[PDB]
Amino acid sequence: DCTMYICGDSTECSNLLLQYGSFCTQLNRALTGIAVEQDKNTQEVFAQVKQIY
Amino acid sequence: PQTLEILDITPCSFGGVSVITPGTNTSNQVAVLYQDVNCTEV
Ligand SMILES: *[C@@H]1O[C@H](CO)[C@@H](O)[C@H](O)[C@H]1NC(C)=O
Ligand SMILES: *[C@@H]1O[C@H](CO)[C@@H](O)[C@H](O)[C@H]1NC(C)=O
Ligand SMILES: *[C@@H]1O[C@H](CO)[C@@H](O)[C@H](O)[C@H]1NC(C)=O
Repeated sequence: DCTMYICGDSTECSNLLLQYGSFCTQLNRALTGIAVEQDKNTQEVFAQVKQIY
Repeated sequence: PQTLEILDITPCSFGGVSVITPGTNTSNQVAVLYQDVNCTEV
């Protein structure tokens, strides 16, 4: 959480961070892209077959 | 400073929150996954 990590529990700081805009969103877009592919990495390795033998 | 005691300051605003939803074109109903918590705050 890039609003929480930068400005802890602070309204005055969080209002200043919102002037920086998409920075907080683009970091999580890359971390989510990792979180999605890490479940995809596990999906590609351990499940190659539809049937559980 | 008045009576002598040691108070830990624990930050508020704790635990992850996720949004489980179908596309807004489908429905506006959402499920909210609260990580790191039991069912209490809501
Ligand atoms: C200050 O307040 C504390 C309680 O918070 C009390 O124990 C202490 O005696 C007070 N000191 C004076 C002299 O006001
Ligand atoms: C919303 O769903 C309808 C019905 O399936 C579809 O015709 C339309 O293209 C969708 N619009 C958007 C913005 O996804
Ligand atoms: C929540 O607490 C109950 C006991 O009150 C426990 O059985 C349950 O597993 C807990 N759930 C979580 C959040 O792990």
